[PDB]
Amino acid sequence: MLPSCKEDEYPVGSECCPKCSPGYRVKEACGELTGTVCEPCPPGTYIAHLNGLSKCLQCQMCDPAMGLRASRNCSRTENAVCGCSPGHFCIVQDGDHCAACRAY
Repeated sequence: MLPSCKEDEYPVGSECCPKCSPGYRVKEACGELTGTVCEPCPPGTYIAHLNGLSKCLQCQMCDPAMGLRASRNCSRTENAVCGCSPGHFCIVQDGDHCAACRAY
């Protein structure tokens, strides 16, 4: 009942178009003759939700110089999770994750 698109849709001026699935970003907006054209997030990026954006979100880096290993790798639909490399322990915890590890 509102001047607003459904949750599974996004606005392109006065139109509502269908969203890309997780893992995908908008290459071309929907029109009369075309559906929303979506491409796979570029390597390094993810989106976890339906979206109507043309860029993907930046994937977490787990820098081995900080004593980090990718605990979950980064996929097109999920962010990387970092843990300590084996034989390293956590030296700084930022909320629910470790930002650096030391050898021991």
